[PDB]
Amino acid sequence: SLSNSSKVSVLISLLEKSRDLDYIGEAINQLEHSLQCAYFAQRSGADNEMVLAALLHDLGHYCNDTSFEDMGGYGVWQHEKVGADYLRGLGFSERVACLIEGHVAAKRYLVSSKASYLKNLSDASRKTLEYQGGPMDEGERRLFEEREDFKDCLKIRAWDEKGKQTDLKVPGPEHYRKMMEEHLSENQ
Ligand SMILES: [Fe+3]
Ligand SMILES: [Fe+3]
Repeated sequence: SLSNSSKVSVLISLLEKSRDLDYIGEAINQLEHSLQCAYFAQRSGADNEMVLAALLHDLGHYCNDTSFEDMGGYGVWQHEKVGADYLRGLGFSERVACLIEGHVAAKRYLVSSKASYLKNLSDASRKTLEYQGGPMDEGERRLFEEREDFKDCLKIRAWDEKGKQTDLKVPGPEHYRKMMEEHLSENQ
């Protein structure tokens, strides 16, 4: 496969492309959203795996045919699975992939824990919830609470909902190049 450096160049290219996707309407695009999330993680003192999970959590959304092929999304569709599986294939840690794959479940948990959380959801997050099994029931919450990455998943999703700031200067994707290169190296 590609070197770690070039795998990261590919990821940065995919991140830059995601600027073309709306996130909070046209006002906040997906790249801006992802960069804010990475920043919240970083400046909260989170570890590199958390920062990378935050940066990359939405990479799996369908952007165009070529990028979706690059990531292998066809037949899978769910962005949390598409992104997590792509990163696993590149050699990211299981921890990073699980934080990403879990961010839909995290929303279902939060809504069930505090109905008021529903009010924090974007139009899209509110409607996708209808097709993700709705809020978790008690038994589902128990299982989720058992996960070794339970609280970390909740943090990722709290940052996710927060990643809609209109006037926030945060570093771009290149800022995280070394962090991604080091992660790939550590995980060989
Ligand atoms: Fe998402
Ligand atoms: Fe998100």
